[PDB]
Amino acid sequence: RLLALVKWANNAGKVEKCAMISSFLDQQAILFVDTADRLASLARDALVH
Amino acid sequence: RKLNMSILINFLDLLDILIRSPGSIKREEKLEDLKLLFVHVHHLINEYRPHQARETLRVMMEVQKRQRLETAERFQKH
Repeated sequence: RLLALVKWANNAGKVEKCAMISSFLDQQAILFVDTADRLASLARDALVH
Repeated sequence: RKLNMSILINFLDLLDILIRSPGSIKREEKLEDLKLLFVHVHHLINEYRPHQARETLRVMMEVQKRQRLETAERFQKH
């Protein structure tokens, strides 16, 4: 187990890059839907008033 | 006529300002800006209704005179 840990210790870069790339898309994903939701919310309520 | 192009151009500018800058704050001001524009069109359009309302009033005064004359002439004929 220690040998596997110390072998992966130098192989911690690509996994971090993949994780941050996935998070960026995920973080971005909340943003596009939120903008869409705001547009949807405005049509439903702002237009009526 | 001017407002229509501006909302449309902004819609098109909001489409690609997401790619030009996703993390920028200005996107939500553009939505708000869009919301402000939406507040304006309805506000400006509502200007016409009071004038429109006044026009409805004139026919009522006008139609009765068109009706009263007929009754008097009909009565005279009878």
